Amino acid sequence: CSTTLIAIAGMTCASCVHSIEGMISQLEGVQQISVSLAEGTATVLYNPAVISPEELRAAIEDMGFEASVVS
Amino acid sequence: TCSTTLIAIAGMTCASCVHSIEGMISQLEGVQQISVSLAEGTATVLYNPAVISPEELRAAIEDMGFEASVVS
Ligand SMILES: [Ca+2]
Repeated sequence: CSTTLIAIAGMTCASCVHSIEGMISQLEGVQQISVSLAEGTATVLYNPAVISPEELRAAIEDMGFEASVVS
Repeated sequence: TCSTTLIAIAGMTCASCVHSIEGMISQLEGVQQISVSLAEGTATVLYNPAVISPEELRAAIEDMGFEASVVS
């Protein structure tokens, strides 16, 4: 319903991007996620009634990557 | 004598990569030791400067997929 761009630092293998996508995509309200390793971003399609970019960033950071919401 | 160089390494996020970097870089000719700090995002390398340069070490670390810069 909404889309957010999140900068994620230190994504340096495929396995981590899949972990990130796997974990984030399974959160309630998260419809879709695509990570770009080249950009260092995750684009997330989410339901703002349920989840926010700030909580997505927090979830990425609980996985151990520095993150910040871009837009 | 051997020289010491400090290399900042961006994007180390796991113990496994640390071990990989140390394992591969240590094998390079002229590299006595390398101590990677996951905490500080750096590597200290004790190396023979007649055999290998900091720029060569930086490049080798970058070939492993981490952005690296020689600091000191
Ligand atoms: Ca070590």
